[PDB]
Amino acid sequence: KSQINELSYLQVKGTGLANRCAEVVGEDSIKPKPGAKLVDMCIEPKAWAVEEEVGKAGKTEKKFVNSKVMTRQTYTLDAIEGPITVDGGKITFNEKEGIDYAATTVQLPGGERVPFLFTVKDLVAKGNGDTFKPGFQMGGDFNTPSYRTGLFLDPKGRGGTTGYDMAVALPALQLGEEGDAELFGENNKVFDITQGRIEMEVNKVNAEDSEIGGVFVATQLSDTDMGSKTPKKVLTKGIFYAKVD
Amino acid sequence: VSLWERFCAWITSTENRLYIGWFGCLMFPTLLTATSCFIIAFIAAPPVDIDGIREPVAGSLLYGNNIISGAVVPSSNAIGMHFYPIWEAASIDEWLYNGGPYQLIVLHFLLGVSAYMGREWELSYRLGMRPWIFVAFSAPVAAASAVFLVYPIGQGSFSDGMPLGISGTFNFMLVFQAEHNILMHPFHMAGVAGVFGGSLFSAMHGSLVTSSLIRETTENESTNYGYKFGQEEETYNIVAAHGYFGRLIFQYASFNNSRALHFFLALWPVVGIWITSMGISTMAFNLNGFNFNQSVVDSQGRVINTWADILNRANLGIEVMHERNAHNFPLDLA
Amino acid sequence: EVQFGAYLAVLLGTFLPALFLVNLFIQTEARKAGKAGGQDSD
Amino acid sequence: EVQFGAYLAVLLGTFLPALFLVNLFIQTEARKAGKAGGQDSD
Amino acid sequence: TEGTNEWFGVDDLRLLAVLFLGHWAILSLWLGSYGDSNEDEDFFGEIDYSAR
Amino acid sequence: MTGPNPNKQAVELNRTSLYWGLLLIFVLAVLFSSYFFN
Amino acid sequence: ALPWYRVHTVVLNDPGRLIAVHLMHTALVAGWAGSMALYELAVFDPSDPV
Amino acid sequence: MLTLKILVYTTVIFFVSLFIFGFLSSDPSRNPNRK
Amino acid sequence: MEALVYTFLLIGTLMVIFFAVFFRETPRIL
Ligand code: CLA
Ligand code: CLA
Ligand code: CLA
Ligand code: CLA
Ligand code: CLA
Ligand SMILES: CC(C)=CCC/C(C)=C/CC/C(C)=C/CC/C(C)=C/CC/C(C)=C/CC/C(C)=C/CC/C(C)=C/CC/C(C)=C/CC/C(C)=C/CC1=CC(=O)C(C)=C(C)C1=O
Ligand SMILES: CCCCCCCCCCCCCCCC(=O)OC[C@H](CO[C@@H]1O[C@H](CS(=O)(=O)O)[C@@H](O)[C@H](O)[C@H]1O)OC(=O)CCCCCCCCCCCCCCC
Ligand SMILES: CCCCCCCCCCCCCCCC(=O)OC[C@H](COP(=O)(O)OC[C@@H](O)CO)OC(=O)CCCCCCCCCCCCCCC
Ligand code: OEX
Ligand SMILES: [Fe+2]
Repeated sequence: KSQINELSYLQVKGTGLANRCAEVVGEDSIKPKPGAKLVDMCIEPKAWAVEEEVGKAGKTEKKFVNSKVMTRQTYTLDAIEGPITVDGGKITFNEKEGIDYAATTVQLPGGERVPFLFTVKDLVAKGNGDTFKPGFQMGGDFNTPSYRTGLFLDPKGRGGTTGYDMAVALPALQLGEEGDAELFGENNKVFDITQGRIEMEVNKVNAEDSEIGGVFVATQLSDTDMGSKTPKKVLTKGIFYAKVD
Repeated sequence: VSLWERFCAWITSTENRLYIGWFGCLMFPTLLTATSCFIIAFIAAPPVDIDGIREPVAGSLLYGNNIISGAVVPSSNAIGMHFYPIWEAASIDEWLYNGGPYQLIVLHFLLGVSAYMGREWELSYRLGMRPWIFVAFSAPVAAASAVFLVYPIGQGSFSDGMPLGISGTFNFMLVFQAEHNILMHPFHMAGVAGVFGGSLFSAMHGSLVTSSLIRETTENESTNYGYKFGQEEETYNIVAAHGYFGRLIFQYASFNNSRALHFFLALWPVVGIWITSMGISTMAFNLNGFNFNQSVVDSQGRVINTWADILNRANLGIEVMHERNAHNFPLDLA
Repeated sequence: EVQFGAYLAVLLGTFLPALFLVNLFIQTEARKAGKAGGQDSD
Repeated sequence: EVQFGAYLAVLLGTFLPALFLVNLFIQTEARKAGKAGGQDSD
Repeated sequence: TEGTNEWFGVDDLRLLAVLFLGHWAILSLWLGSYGDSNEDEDFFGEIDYSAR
Repeated sequence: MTGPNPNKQAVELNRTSLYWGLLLIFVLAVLFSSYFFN
Repeated sequence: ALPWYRVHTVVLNDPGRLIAVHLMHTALVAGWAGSMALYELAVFDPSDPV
Repeated sequence: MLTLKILVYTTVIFFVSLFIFGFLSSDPSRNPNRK
Repeated sequence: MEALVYTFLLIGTLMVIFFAVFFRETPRIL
């Protein structure tokens, strides 16, 4: 807000305030200009859910169980820039820069730890109408990069762009015509790009201050450690905030 | 007569089985909480992000370890030096992920060991003893506070603190070699001389007493039964063991005084471990050991290798491999 | 394929109760040598 | 995958020598109760 | 909120009443014997063996 | 502590009853091993 | 002079040690049920309760 | 988590106060020399 | 199955530490 901007740095630190997106006040309309460029879009999710096999009364249909985040306060995106292009039918947004990934890890019932990169990279938003309204609702696809860049070294010392490529303390595996092809999947490290679909919804606007904010819902796919396991569908919900300029 | 005087009379009574004392008022609650959390965290504790890079390192027995590899993992690099109790963690699952129980065990350990040390003073006061057994115990208290407290302070994180385990100890010693060169530092040199000398004068004093024992048994029963407990006769000819060592090296190198002899056994190790534990302390603040790399040159100016250059190439191997993902910039400032 | 917990069942089912019955015999002969007072009592 | 002969190594490496040292203590106390002549010698 | 600069880690008002009733509950035990004694009785020792 | 118990007794096992109890355990070990190994 | 099958009859005329024995059977029964249930939680898998 | 936290400050300043008021309890006079 | 042996060795070691402290053969003068 501007109320957050009143504070100094020593009053914010250690209080968990910089993690939290602003609260926009009031509702009206604002029109995106021709050269309109979005300035301070922050996204913070308030709840997480991982698609699992749930234990109902007699059936095992797939449902979302929620989860507790374990990385502490590092989940919020910030400073996301981008120009707001005006197509004729629908106003669009394409993000350009800003902190658009925040790696985090949630824990399921059972003790399973599921990390996932929460990101909005290469987002193509499209929403009904032209002007931002309390009934406005935009969304679109984003590309999730892999959770580890290819020069990550696993405990044996094997990466996609560096490291070894065989079980380094098992030297008798590469004997014979077959070699170590039985454990081939854990040697080949594949950088993976998946898709994610976010759906935002503006409901409170200032036009005298040119800042909007509302509730979103985002679904994406968790990580796999370069093909080590099957990734799992992760749903999340929260609130965002943006400065329309 | 009062309730407090009848409680001070019990808590300072030497007639208890174990003397409790006023330091036991904060020795026993501290060390039983460091114990009861250690047994649970060593047996059943989920993996811990130590490098702060969200790569959790398993350290307990239920997650596929043994006595050697299993270890209570230090806290995260993300926390660092911050105090991280259970109530400042928003769940226990968030506490155990980020290296929770390393701070609960260590801080209740260093309070309980510094209270076990003062408890050794207190009973020496109530028994009529001269007081200074607790000064000899200052030497492992100096060394325990050097690797769990002082070295995480000067390096700015408990993640550089020592892992509570056996294989975690040798992860600590080797990474400390590459980053600080402890073997060339003269305070590890002054305590290797403290424990090689300490184990020398232990087995040198323990042999000369056992050599000069007086006949009090038969050849059928044990040698040890010639000492009745609480007797007032001396159980070995000390003139005999003085004349032996007075000929084994020469005459003037032998302590005829048994009090000055039994003082030198307490001097040499304890001074050697005071000095050593202030080697880790001065190397906690990156005042490393000696560095004689590229020190010998010819007249042309080409570097002639020494043994320190071979030792350097062993340090360069550990330096480029410790925390192989945690670094992003060319110099390990931490 | 046999059950690998059966080696622990049999070889402790032998040794632990059979080493028990040896102990009751050794202390029996020690009490008899204890009272007898000659060359072995001590 | 662990070696299934290690259970027999450890659990007999515990029990067989530790049950041995118990026996030398029980016959020690039986000889002391054997000589003493009261209520337990027999 | 960890890195707040608050006295003795007293975050809430309720934790004070814990501290005051801890020191005082043993202080009142201590005053049952060593309190209400003569505050004007001296010694020229290094150590006093006055009373209980 | 309190005083010494007047109910202290001694345990006996002669050489005869040793061989019964040894043979009892080994024959039960021969019999039941084949079923435990399955 | 007791046989091996009468060793625990020294507790007949001793009520004070009749309790200490009956507490030791209790400390083994209760220690079983704790250590059995710890063993079962390392083995249980709540993946599909159906 | 603010209920556990209350329980710790009880237990700390219980035993710390036994320590503080232990040595104020004429503690040098508790020796085997006299009294 | 493997870690069950390690736990039994550890708490079994702490038993004989308990018996050595409290059930020790108390030394006596005369
Ligand atoms: C009595 C011994 C004892 C001691 C010293 C400690 C000490 C500690 N415990 Mg522990 N604990 C104990 C017993 C003890 N514990 C027991 C019995 C249990 C089981 C219930 C626990 C369970 C426990 C848990 C579960 C946790 C701790 C934690 C802690 C740490 C912080 C707790 C805190 O806020 O302290 C409160 C301390 C104060 C308010 C300060 C009191 C000091 C007084 C005021 C003296 C100062 C004098 C003053 C300066 C004079 C001024 C004069 C003026 C004129 C200037 C600390 C190292 C936490 C931890 O280590 O996390 C990392 C944690 O999570 N403890
Ligand atoms: C490292 C621990 C330690 C130990 C074992 C001792 C041991 C001793 N001190 Mg001592 N002392 C210490 C540190 C220590 N000191 C420090 C750091 C200070 C300065 C604050 C003092 C100030 C001091 C005085 C003024 C007196 C003693 C006395 C004594 C003797 C009797 C015990 C007593 O009543 O003191 C009580 C114990 C203390 C004062 C220190 C408690 C240390 C705790 C147990 C561990 C360390 C915690 C830390 C220092 C406290 C931080 C609190 C904060 C986090 C809130 C005994 C030889 C007395 C004596 O016999 O003098 C002739 C005496 O009158 N000490
Ligand atoms: C010939 C080889 C050799 C020798 C003899 C030594 C000798 C030593 N090294 Mg060294 N070192 C060597 C090679 C060697 N080094 C090499 C090659 C490297 C490079 C890898 C190092 C790297 C190195 C490091 C990094 C460190 C040492 C340290 C030490 C000292 C260890 C003493 C110690 O910590 O006890 C002191 C005792 C303790 C720490 C224990 C305290 C225990 C407390 C008091 C109680 C615990 C109670 C327990 C929990 C329960 C009790 C039982 C219970 C049942 C009641 C000693 C001087 C350490 C040092 O400098 O001192 C700190 C150290 O940190 N060395
Ligand atoms: C071949 C045998 C041998 C000898 C002679 C030494 C000798 C030494 N080692 Mg070494 N060492 C050895 C084998 C040996 N080591 C082995 C096999 C290892 C393991 C692989 C090590 C590992 C090791 C480490 C890791 C370190 C040493 C260190 C030392 C030095 C001090 C050790 C000390 O004081 O011990 C205690 C023993 C005594 C105090 C007894 C006295 C010993 C002195 C040297 C004899 C005095 C006689 C005198 C010179 C003659 C004049 C007297 C005359 C008038 C009668 C010393 C130079 C330390 C060092 O670097 O110091 C510079 C050190 O850090 N050594
Ligand atoms: C409530 C249960 C109970 C209790 C308290 C007793 C109590 C007693 N019985 Mg009795 N008994 C019981 C049930 C019980 N019995 C049952 C069910 C039977 C039928 C099998 C018998 C048959 C029986 C006989 C035939 C005799 C006694 C005798 C005795 C006395 C001494 C025991 C002794 O020296 O054994 C000492 C035993 C040993 C040193 C080792 C026995 C080893 C066993 C066989 C295998 C190991 C046990 C195993 C670990 C237990 C697993 C738990 C399982 C019960 C669930 C004592 C008064 C004796 C008596 O009359 O006193 C004069 C006697 O001669 N009992
Ligand atoms: C003529 C020709 C042909 C020409 C050639 C010339 C020629 C002949 C040359 C040859 C000469 C030649 C080299 C001879 C010299 C001989 C010589 C010395 C050779 C050896 C070489 C050598 C390197 C020797 C030096 C090493 C040496 C022996 C060092 C001694 C170390 C030393 C002083 C240690 C003391 C440590 C110490 C204080 C121990 C006491 C503490 C201790 C706990 C002891 C226990 C103890 C002590 C007691 O006291 C008593 C009472 C009791 C109870 C007791 O527990
Ligand atoms: C180029 C510079 C040159 C050097 C400059 C000097 C720098 C400072 C030197 C410091 C000297 C300190 C003197 C202390 C004397 C003293 O300790 O007396 C203590 C007693 C007194 O002697 C006992 O004394 C008694 C007589 S009386 O007390 O002295 O009157 C007598 O009864 C008894 O038999 C006798 O043994 O001595 C002994 O018990 C033997 C121990 C001697 C310890 C001194 C060696 C130095 C320490 C070892 C090295 C460090 C150990 C760790 C190494 C890793
Ligand atoms: C969890 C802990 C596990 C605990 C297990 C430890 C206890 C295990 C061992 C105890 C039982 C010991 C039995 C001792 C045996 C014993 O000592 O016998 C002697 C005993 C009584 O003998 P007396 O009364 O003469 O004893 C005099 C005393 O001085 C000594 O007992 O006899 C019996 O109790 C009944 C006879 C059983 C004898 C066995 C008869 C069957 C013969 C064997 C059959 C096999 C061959 C078959 C061929 C087909
Ligand atoms: O955390 Mn544990 O090791 Ca001490 O150096 Mn820097 O930080 Mn990390 O790297 Mn290298
Ligand atoms: Fe000695």
